[PDB]
Amino acid sequence: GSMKLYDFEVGLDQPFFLIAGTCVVESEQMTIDTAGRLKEICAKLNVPFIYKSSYMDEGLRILGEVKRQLGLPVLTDVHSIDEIEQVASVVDVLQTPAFLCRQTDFIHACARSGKPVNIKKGQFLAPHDMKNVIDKAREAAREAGLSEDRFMACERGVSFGYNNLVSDMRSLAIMRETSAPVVFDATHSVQLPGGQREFVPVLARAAVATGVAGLFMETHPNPAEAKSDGPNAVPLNRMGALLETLVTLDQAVKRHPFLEND
Amino acid sequence: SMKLYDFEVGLDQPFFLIAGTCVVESEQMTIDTAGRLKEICAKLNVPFIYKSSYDMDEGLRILGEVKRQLGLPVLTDVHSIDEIEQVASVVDVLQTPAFLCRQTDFIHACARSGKPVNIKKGQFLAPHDMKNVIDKAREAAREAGLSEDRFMACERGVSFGYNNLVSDMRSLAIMRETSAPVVFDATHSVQLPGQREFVPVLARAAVATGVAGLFMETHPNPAEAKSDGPNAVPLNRMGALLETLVTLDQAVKRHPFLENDF
Amino acid sequence: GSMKLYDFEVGLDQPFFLIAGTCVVESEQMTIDTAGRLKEICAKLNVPFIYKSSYDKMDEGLRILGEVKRQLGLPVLTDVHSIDEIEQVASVVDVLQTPAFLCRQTDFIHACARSGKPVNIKKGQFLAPHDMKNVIDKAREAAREAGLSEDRFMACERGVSFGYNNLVSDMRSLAIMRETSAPVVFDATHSVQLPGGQREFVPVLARAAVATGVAGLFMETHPNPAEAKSDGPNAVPLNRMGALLETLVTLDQAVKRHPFLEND
Amino acid sequence: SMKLYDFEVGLDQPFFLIAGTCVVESEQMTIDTAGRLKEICAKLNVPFIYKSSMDEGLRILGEVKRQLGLPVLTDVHSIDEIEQVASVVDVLQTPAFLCRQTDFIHACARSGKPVNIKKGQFLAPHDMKNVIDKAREAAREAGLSEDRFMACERGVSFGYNNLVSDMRSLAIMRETSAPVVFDATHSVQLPGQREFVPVLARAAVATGVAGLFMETHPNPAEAKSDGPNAVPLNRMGALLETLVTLDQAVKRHPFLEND
Repeated sequence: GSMKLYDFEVGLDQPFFLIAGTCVVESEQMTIDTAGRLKEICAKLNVPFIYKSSYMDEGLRILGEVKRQLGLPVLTDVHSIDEIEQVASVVDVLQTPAFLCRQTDFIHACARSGKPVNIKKGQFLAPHDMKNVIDKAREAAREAGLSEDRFMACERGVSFGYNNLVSDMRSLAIMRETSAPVVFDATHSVQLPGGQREFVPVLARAAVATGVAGLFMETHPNPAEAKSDGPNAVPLNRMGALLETLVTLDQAVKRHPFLEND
Repeated sequence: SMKLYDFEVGLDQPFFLIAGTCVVESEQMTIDTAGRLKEICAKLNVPFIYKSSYDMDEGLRILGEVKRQLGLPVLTDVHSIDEIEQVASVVDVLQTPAFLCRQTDFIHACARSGKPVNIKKGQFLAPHDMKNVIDKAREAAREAGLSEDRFMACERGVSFGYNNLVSDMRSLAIMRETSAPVVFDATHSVQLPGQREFVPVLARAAVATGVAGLFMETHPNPAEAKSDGPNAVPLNRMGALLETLVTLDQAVKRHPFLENDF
Repeated sequence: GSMKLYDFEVGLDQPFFLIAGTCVVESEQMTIDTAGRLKEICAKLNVPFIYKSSYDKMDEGLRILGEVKRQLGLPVLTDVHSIDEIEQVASVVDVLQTPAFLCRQTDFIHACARSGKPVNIKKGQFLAPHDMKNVIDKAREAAREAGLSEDRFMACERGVSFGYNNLVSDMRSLAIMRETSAPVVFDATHSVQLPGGQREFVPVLARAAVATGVAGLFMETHPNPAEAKSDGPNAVPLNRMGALLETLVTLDQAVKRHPFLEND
Repeated sequence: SMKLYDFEVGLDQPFFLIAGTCVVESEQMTIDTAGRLKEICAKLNVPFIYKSSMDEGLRILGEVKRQLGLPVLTDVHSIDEIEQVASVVDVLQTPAFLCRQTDFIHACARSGKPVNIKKGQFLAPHDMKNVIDKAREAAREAGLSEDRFMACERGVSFGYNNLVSDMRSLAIMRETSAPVVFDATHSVQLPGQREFVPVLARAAVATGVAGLFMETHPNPAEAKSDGPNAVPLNRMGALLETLVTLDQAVKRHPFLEND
């Protein structure tokens, strides 16, 4: 399942794309500044790039400005059914909170919004459960007269005892049965339910070698203020270096079929 | 940056492979399969340690023939203090069952054996718990007049509910604090306390995370290697898998790991 | 921690109350019969009883619940799944109950909190026990903001994720959630769930939970035990409810006769 | 069901208590504390096995056994200790991590003494049947009776640095046809939790078990909430009175789950 997203193609058989945004809220002008830096970093490496909003009316307006000034596709989380219409009018991709993955009214209202949807897998789900979630979203899309190839399955961690998430790299393989692009959320997969930014690169490298369609990471736009006890965000001035590694990994594992298929 | 016979191993070296079979074969076939593995690894310049399929006196004789005929370093599991002399008198590297990782009498008998030891992390340990295991093992070696840089720390999964292990890639980075080479066991990490499909998945993830070494079992009879069989890569696919893994390992070791700078 | 719940008071210092409903939908007439049978089973043992709707997984379901109330006088609880359902179920039901996975969906929980009805708030299987305090405190602020009293919430244990497709019931949670200052309810039916087939553990966990010390207990019952197999819903056969409840009464009395030692 | 020292133990019997101290005492105060536990348990008719808090430890355990006429239990840690330990004690106990180390479990099996086999924190409850079935094969091949083993729940790993007590395990392990023992002190321990010992004890006894292990703190003056996972000695009577009431309640009639 390799689908169209904005003006590029995404999927397990395509070069990985990045979703990134900031771990702090900036002024309008600085939000554009940071988005522009990310655009340039990704452009030089040829990594397809979707900008994610740092946060409602005002947040959406600024996202609209990012889209218009920088020609970027943008993505935001939607939190309730009542928000969908307003958000989907502005953004190119909706993203659902993990804990709502089985709130069928909500997921289906997103599915019929007219925009593609990055569906986060609840931390209480087994990887096989995503197939049901995607199948029912597709049925909602069909019934609204919309194409079915408009969903991604997003791994964000599974509950591991109390106050911890583990990233089971097996999930990234299993969710290929959804026939939907698999997206790895590196920032939320390290979060204790900040202080874990050291594991963002670790998990990103592991996930990209596992084989995914896309990756989400938050970035810290003020490396001067970016500390190990802060958000689980990669400093902006190190993003280039990490992406170069991830491109090499992505190319390596997609040069030939994954053995586990073969 | 540990010396291990003919080569050096470590996070700062190319990864080494420990591999042996998921089935016991006749003596002649055992030598045959060890030979094939030696050549596969030779063509790719992957340092190779052979693991015994017998882990009794008969199995040690056959392992003796493997070493004499092929010159391979040999690794074996040992299960009790008595097996150490019986074995450490024939093999080059000892390996300890994960469930015995805090059985200090046994781990310290291995530490004083005169052979290097790959010490498996218990499925009930947290990654930070390995430092104390290695530190006490090094103490034992020192008290016996042996050098301290003779231990590896081996990740083999952590318990995840009932009848399931999960491979937390964070552990591979955390155990770097042991100043011991970290080894990833891909075959036992997938096991349900029928999962061969996850062996290449976890090997790629672990190699991209950054390890000193990797353990995988191989199936020597690919005509009879099935999905519901052992958690083993068919011998005829090992070369292709190792080529992927070499590419990933070289890629992540080209520069310092980003997480070091956090 | 005590709380008025219509005709009775509930709390760690009161006799436990039961929430029970069927695990299958029955005809209108068997629905009424079954509700009367449960009423009687509980009446004979003096177990305060709240009837749970079988129709909550519409207007018909609500009509029938209306007949249950009008005919039998039972207080009625229902799961609600969206903000819209709150107003829809208002004329019939007495107690709202929230899906576990919505425990942090603030718009939804605060709508429940403002409904005018008390609410049994299920703890998500992704939460740790200490997390429930903030959930309850948020619900109370919403209640306050709407001119409603704050002593109208209960905290319901329904298990926590344990690897894949498995829930474990950490009895420590039932003690820890006392810090919410709200009655703690144990859901013995969804706590055995394998995210049916686990009905053998419903009495096990109900006994354990009541001996741990709770305000309330939710169990489903099966009205047609002869159809009720080991592979079916996680429900106590209706003809065994009396015997189980007599055991649970005895446990509840034993553990509340004196202070809980963990409080010393 | 089976005979243990002087008495019958099992799901169809009044629960027995295994208890020992959370701190090593002097010989005389070890004796006094075992004495006080003995009296507490006798007043309530609770069958009581004392667990030791190597030569010297076994010497003192032998004095407890003899002077107070108590059965005694201790952990064995290697095959090499078995013969020395079994000549002194009435019940062997195996560390949970060793539950699959079959040469070691089977040596305990042939020892001639009964064995309380701890379920490792890495095992699923169904896994104990194979462990116990093999122990029994080892007993039989040695000419000993097969009804000399107990399955002991001590927690299962729950993420990192935490154990959870799945009360389902206590019912599932009934399939072993061996008495199930609940370890309330080790089931709370983080791989400062004494407040959960009474919680888990009440829960396990209501679930239905043959036996219960708890540590007690013999110096309640020094016994703190940040201290061991141990019930102060002066509160054991009150706790045991509650537990007996629960044990009688759930054993009065068959367990509903037995359908």
